Order: sequence, then structure tokens, then C-alpha cells
Amino acid sequence: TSSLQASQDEFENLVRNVDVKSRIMDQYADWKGVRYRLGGSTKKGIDCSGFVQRTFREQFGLELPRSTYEQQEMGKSVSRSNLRTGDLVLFRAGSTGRHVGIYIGNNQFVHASTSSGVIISSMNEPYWKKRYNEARRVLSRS
Amino acid sequence: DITRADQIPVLKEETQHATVSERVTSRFTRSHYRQFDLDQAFSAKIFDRYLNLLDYSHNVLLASDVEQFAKKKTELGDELRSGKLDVFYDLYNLAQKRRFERYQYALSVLEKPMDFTGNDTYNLDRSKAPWPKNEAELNALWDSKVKFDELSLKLTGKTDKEIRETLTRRYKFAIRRLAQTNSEDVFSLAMTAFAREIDPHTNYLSPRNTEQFNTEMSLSLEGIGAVLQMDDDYTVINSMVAGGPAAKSKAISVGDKIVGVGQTGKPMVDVIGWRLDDVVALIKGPKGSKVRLEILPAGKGTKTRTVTLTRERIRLEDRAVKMSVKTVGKEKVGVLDIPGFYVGLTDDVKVQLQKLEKQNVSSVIIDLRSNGGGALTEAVSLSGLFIPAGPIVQVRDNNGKVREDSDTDGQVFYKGPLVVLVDRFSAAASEIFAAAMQDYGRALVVGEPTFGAGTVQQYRSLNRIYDQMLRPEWPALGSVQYTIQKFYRVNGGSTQRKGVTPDIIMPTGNEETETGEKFEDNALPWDSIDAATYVKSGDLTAFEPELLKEHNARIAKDPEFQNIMKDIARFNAMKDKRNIVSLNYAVREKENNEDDATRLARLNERFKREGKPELKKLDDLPKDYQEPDPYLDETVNIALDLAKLEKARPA
Amino acid sequence: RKSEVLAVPLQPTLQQEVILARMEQILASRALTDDERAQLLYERGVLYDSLGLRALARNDFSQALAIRPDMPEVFNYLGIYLTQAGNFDAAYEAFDSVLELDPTYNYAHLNRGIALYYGGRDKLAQDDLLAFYQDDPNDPFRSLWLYLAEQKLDEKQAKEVLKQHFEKSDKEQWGWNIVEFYLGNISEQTLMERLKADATDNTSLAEHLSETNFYLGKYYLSLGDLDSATALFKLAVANNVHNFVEHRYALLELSLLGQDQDDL
Repeated sequence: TSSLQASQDEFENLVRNVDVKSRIMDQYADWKGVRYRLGGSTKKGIDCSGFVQRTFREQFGLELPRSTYEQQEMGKSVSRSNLRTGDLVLFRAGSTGRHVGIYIGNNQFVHASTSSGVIISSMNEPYWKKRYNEARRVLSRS
Repeated sequence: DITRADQIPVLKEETQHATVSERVTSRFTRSHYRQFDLDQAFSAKIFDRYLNLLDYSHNVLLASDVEQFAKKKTELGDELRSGKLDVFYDLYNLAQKRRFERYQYALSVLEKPMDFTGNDTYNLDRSKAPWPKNEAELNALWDSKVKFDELSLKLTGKTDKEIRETLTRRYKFAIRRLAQTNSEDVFSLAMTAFAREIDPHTNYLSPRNTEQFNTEMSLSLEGIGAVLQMDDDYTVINSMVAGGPAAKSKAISVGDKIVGVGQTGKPMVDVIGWRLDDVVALIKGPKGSKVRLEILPAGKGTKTRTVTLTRERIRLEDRAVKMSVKTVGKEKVGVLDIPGFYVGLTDDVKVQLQKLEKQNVSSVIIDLRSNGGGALTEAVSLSGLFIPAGPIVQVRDNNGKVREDSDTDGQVFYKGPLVVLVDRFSAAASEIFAAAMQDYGRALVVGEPTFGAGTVQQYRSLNRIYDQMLRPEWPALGSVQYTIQKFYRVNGGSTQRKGVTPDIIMPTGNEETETGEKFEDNALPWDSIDAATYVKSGDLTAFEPELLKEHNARIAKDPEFQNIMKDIARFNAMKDKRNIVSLNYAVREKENNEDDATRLARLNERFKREGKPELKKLDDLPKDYQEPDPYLDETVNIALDLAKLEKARPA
Repeated sequence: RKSEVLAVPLQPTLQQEVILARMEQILASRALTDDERAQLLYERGVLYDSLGLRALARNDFSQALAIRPDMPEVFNYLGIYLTQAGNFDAAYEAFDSVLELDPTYNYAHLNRGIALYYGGRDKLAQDDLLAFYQDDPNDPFRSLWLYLAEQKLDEKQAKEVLKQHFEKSDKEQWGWNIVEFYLGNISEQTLMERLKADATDNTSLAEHLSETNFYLGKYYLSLGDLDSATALFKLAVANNVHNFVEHRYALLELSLLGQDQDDL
């Protein structure tokens, strides 16, 4: 009831997705502290949606659309209780209407906020906990 | 061509069949909810079941041969687990040769009156009967069935000269098609005997039947779609696929048909009198194939031309994907007609029952009439629309572990009150659906007590990974469906024997029907596990007096409910002497005229009630659609009064 | 409540580690056919199994099967792992595949019997284990497993059949001493002393202790002494002989006992 318990398919899935957090953190390390800029796709200034697009394209090869609204309809919806790393977390920011980030585990998500640029933030923070919307999964590979 | 008994070929078991049986046997013996063993007793019961399957009506059976082969009625277990189905094939071959011995004299004689109907009787339940000992009695009795059929055809039917010669042709071609059965029939018959002896829902599917189940669970027909029916070596292309891509090439129609055709460049094998399964298998093809299409005069004509037509993924669907949620009438009260719990039923109904969450909801209805259960994951994904993330069904294996299946993706999208209408011939997944809504108290149960199925089956292929590599000459192998788990409601109870007792009883349901799970062989017992955790919305399931007496008023205030109660009284009167029916042409013509006069009287009463002109003769009115269902109208009235309450019961 | 013999728990040998390193090196290279690749994958899975890395072993076996699907030994190991995981139906199917690709792989019968034994199909397990006994009646552990199966049907009959098997054997292999203890013929102290006598090096001592502690745990479990059973199973698994069926199914029995303790 230890290791053998997990089936062979589950084992392959674990080996194939064990580095997802590591890749997102690679992107974060190369990209942490970059300023926030609306409609920006460069290290000179980037927005949440552009950061999500570049991250999912450069770390996984998934070419998501550009706007947060289009990304919000991408992939398949997921519930709060069972959300994995690499899923898209959507907040009702309202500065442009919506906000997109990348969940990394332990109620944490990487995102390019308008206040402090691209950073890690907590789902349990009062601002984000109060202003949570939906969540979408796009890394379909299992 | 056609000759005598020697012409009947000696059937032999096919190469892969052995292995197939073995695997099947293995599964059935090792992994099945019923803890049984393939002992001598079970082998004998398999022998008896296979005998009853060979001829259900106890027509052509022979005590001598039965006892000759009842010597090895203990070895059937070794036969199954060894793959050498020798006894089954030998017994089937002897039955085929004895088919000729069944009778000979009557044929073509279809008009000349040879026998009179002087207060004779005939059994309608011919299952319980001893094995015939002599020969003369059955040789004489066989003609009675076809002679009574032709006498009733003189009572009601078509003209004599047109249909009689075709009926004689049908009988000769029936004798012909009986001598054209393949080994797959015998194999599947034996496997079905075994499975049904185990459990009524356990079954084996031949490769043809495996493709049938796959399409019935995918709708992705691979070939050319067309619903067909045959009459004497010619099938009639009804081709109701209309909007079908192979139907876009409707250059041929119902009368522009041919027999011999090829597939994607194969030699045009002139099929002349082949089996329906054979010609349908020849008509099918993979995704991305071709088909030979011949051009002929649109009607009767002998002038063939050759062209091509394409094959691709074709999805024939008798579904209505229509999404018109409008506030019309008094409330948005709709009826949802479900033909089956398809794997794609959630993927096509989510277009229907999703987009109304923020807007105003209403009392809509879901009708599960004549339903067939397809998938359990789909049943839970469809039942999660009306219940905000909750256990829909509990499953229990032979060990004792209980698991509650619920898709943890999505809240109650349709926040409106709901009425479920269900009949007695409903699917098991439909029972799960209705039981979930009844235990949650969110919907209202209306209709007839269901069939009462409480067993979960597993559908598995019989293919190993090494089959393709080292046995390339083998064909596709069958599949199996064996009961692995038993399902229960969240209230703790089950529907394996007691079914679901609805809050709104219907008149046609009050009769004691001789159908259901009880009259099925080897049906499992009843057991109630402890109740699950679930939030019940008001204890209105046991206390429904508000709409109960209202709808009793409604059923006592209309003559349709009364005429239907008269029909069920006729049923309750006839079912006393239902098993043995008496055939006197005088009293039979009397009852036929009585039924025709009663139908004409009821039609004139409803015409006077509705203001439509009265019918006088049966010739002007063609075959059309009769009244669909007054119980759906009572469900709409129930939904109306439910919206009345919700307007008067927010406090 | 008794003094016990103890061995130095088995440590991975240098040979195993050099072989595993070279196997990694060879599989790293491209110059290898698919048959040779599946062979090396099966061997590396076998080595992982011998080292107790059962998930990695199952991975290498599954890959070797994805290369060559006609490997009965891979199906055998996969069925053993399914038994250990508690998925008994899949184990039955895997062993069926073993016997389908090769019906002379007799040990498969034993394994499937054990599966059925742990599944609850005591009669079918009896059939398979009796077949295995027919293949060689003098092997004491075959008779031991047959008795373990038959005990779920008729205790007296099973003990009598075990005594008959013991009498009919040559009584040459040491394992029969366990059988003797199962027959009330030698004291447990005599069993342990004969064990000490028959062991030459630390590894043979570890093997002896594994097998005997597993069977003694089963014995004390049948008598209702849960604590002695758990302790004997732990002392068995402590020998670090991950290749013995006694080791695997001792872990399994410990898991089942923990399961029984957890649910009240």
C-alpha cells in the first residue's frame, strides 16, 4: 500500500508532470521582478495575460491566445478544491475586468499584478481571496 | 443448390473461439459480484438453459437426444474452460438436421380451408412444458399457428392475392435462412446461456455485436447510414438519414436499389439471398473508405451503371439538440425526452441545460420514457447539473468497500425546480438520476415505478497486446459485460428489488405488471447499506398531499384518465385467463368488432370534446401519430402548480 | 514473549550496483536493437525488484512490454505487483497471459493461486496451488501454500492433507521443519534451533528467518494472536530479502492488519 499501490499509468503521469512546478519556477527566476505594462510582451514591461502566454509557450509549448478573456474560455474549467499546478487562476480584478495567474501549489500563484509586477502571491490574501472568480486547466497531457 | 439433410453442413468450432471462451470463462469465474463456481450443478443448469435457448417454445425437442446428451451435462465446465465447445456444436447440428423433421406437409396451401375452429384453445406461455416424446402430435400441431395467422389475416389484413404468395415465399426463405446460420451464432448462444445463468445482465458480445455496442455507445457509424427492413431476400432502403453525407448523394432512393456491390474497390460480390448481418457488414467500412454506388432508373429497371461514393465518420442521431429556452405559456416549462444515457448525452445536453443560471429559472420536466442505460460516468456528469456537487450513486463490490461517485467539477447550473417523469420500462441510470433527485428533495418524482435494476456492470474487451503480433490471421474478438458492483442510493436504500415508489402515481402503473426485475432469472437480492451524507431540501417526498389531491381531481375530471382506467380494468379482467387463449372465429370476430367500435366511439368522443370533425371511415385516415401522452400534460400541470407554490412559498 | 534469532539485514551488494550502473550506461546509448532493449529492460527490472525498487522495476517491465508484447516473464512480474497492490483481477489476467504465452511456466500457477488466496476465491486458489504441488510434491512451501489455501475451507481436512503430504515427501528439504511445526510435531524452539543449524552465512540466515517468520506470523494469525503475527511479519520483512514471496506477502499481511486496525 505504498509505491506499488499507484498504478503504472499513475506512475508515468507522476514522472511526466513532476517537473511542471520546476519549469514554471524556471520561468519565474528568469522573469521575476519585471515591471507591469498593459499590452506588453517583453522584459521591459509585461501584463498578466502576456506573461501567461509566454510562460506556457516557452516552458510547455502551449500557444494560448493573447487576451485574458480568450484565455478564460481556453482549456477546461476546474473547481477550487481540485486544482493542480499549471492551471489558470482567474480573479475579478476589474481594472481590465479580469486577471489571470498561474497556480503553483499551496494556495500560491505566479502572476503579473498591476501593483508590483510579476510576483508570487497567495490565494489566501484578503484582496485575492475576496476577488476570486474561476479556474481553467490547459496543460492537457495526462 | 437446395437439397436434403446432407446439404446441411457439419458446423465446426473456429480457431480463435476456444481462446475467446477461455478468457470469458476466466473473467466470469474469477471476477464477478456473484460468488459462484463452475461446478457440476452449474454445468447442468447451463445445459438446461442452452436447451431452453435452442427452442424457447418447446417446439422441436426430442427426449431421446436430450437424455443422450444429458450424459455429459456435468462436463460443460471443462468444455467452457478448455475452449473445446464440442457438445454445443454437436447438439446444434443435430437440432439443425431435426428442423427438417419438424414438419413437411404444409406449404403453399394458403387459401383452401382444411380445418375448422370449433372452440379450440392454445397456450400463450409455452415455457413450462415437458420434452416431447412422440412425433405425430407436433407434426399435426405445427400447421395450427400459420392457419390461425391466415384466419386472422382474413379477419384483418391486406388483399389475399397480393400477400399470400409473398407469405409462402417468406416461409420458404425462413427455412432457407435457418440453414444459413454461421458458427458465431452457436458460439454466442452458448456464451449467452452461460452468462444469463450467472447473472441476467452479464453477457457476451460477438465482434459484430461488439461493434454494435460501440456504435450504440458512440453514434459514430462507420459506413453509410440507413434504417433497413427486409422482405423475402430484398431489403428496403428507408434511408431516413436525410441530412446524411452519404444521403446527400440520394441519386438512388427506396426503389432505386441493387443487391451485389463492392466496397472501396473490392470485387462486386453479387449478394443473392445473403444474411442481413453479412450484407450490413459488407456495407460498412472504416473512416476514410469508399463504396461502390450504382446508378439505375429511379424505379423498377435493369440498367446498372458504376460510380463511387465516399465513407467517413457519420453520426446518425435521433436526438434533438434544440435550445429554445423562452418564457412562453405561463412559465418556462419544458419536457426533455431522453432516448438513452449516451456517452455524449452530457456533451450534447450541456448545450441545453447549462446557460440558464444567472437568469430566471422555471419548473421544467425531464422525461425518461423507454430509456436505455449507457454509461455511469455520464449519468453522474448529467445528474450533477441539478445538484451542487454531491454524491449521485454509491457502489459496492463483493468485498464491501463503498464508493460514492460524483464529478467534483461544477455547481448546480440549473437552479430551477424540476419534475422528473419516469415509466416502468426505464433504464437503471435513469433510476440513479431519479433516486438522486428524490433523496435530495430538489425535484418531484412523477410516473410509474421503474424496472428495478441495481447492478453495475463492467464492459471489457477480450484482446491481449500479443494477439496482433503472433495471431495475425485471427479476426476481431468479442467483448464481455459482467456485473462487478452493486449500486445504492444516498438514502441507504437500493432499487434492486423495491424500485422507486413515486410521489405521483399514474393510472397505467396501478396494474400489477408481470414485467420487471423480479421476473428476470437469477436476479440479485435486496440489501440496504447505511445512508450517505446528503443535504435534503424539505421532507416533501413522504408528504406530497398538495399536488396529490389536485392531480386526483384532474384525473377524475377528464374522460381520458377514465378511459385509460377502463383499459387497465380490461387488462385486469383478461389477465385471469391470459395464458390459455381460446380461438373461436365467431367470438374472435365479435371481440374484434367490439374493439373497433370502442375505438371509434372514443375517437368520436374526443373529437366532440376538441371540436374536430368526426371520423366515419378508416380509409381516408392514413397511418399517423396518435395522442402522445396525457401524463406529460399532467406533469406540465404539476410544474405549473409547483411554480404557483414557489411564487406563494418563498417563506 | 519468546527469544528470536536475528540476522544482519541484507544490504545491496557491490555486484548489483556495478551491474545497475553499467545498465544505465548501456540503455543511455542508442546502439541497441529493440529485442536487446527489451531484454535489458527486463533484466534491469529484475535487479530493481531484487533491490526492492518495485515501482522502477514495474516501469522497466512495462517499457519492455511496450517494446515486445510477447514476454511471459514480464507479465509474471506485473501480476506479482498487482497482487502486492491488491488489484487481484488484473493479477489473474496477467497470469492468464503468462500461461497463454507459455503454459510450462509452472510458478505462474503458484502466483495466481496466491492471488486467488488473497482475493477470497479459496477453491480456485486450491486448484492452482494443488497443480503446483503436483509439479513437485517434495517442495515444502508448495504444500504450505496449499494448506494456507485449504484452511479457509476445512481446517481439519487441510491439516490432515498437510500431514499426508509431509509423510509422502522425502523430507529432505529443510522447509519441512516449518511443516512439522504446523503439524504439532516439533516445538518452536526446535524449529529455531534447526534454523540456526542449517544457516551457514548471514544471507542464508536472513532467508531462513524471512520464510519462517512469515509462516509463523500466518500461524499465530490463524490462532487469533494479532500481536505475535505483526511482530513475526516485521521480523520477516527486516531480513531485506525483497525477492521472496514471503517478504512481499508479509508486507501485504501487515498492510491488511493496519487496515483492520484503522476502521475501528
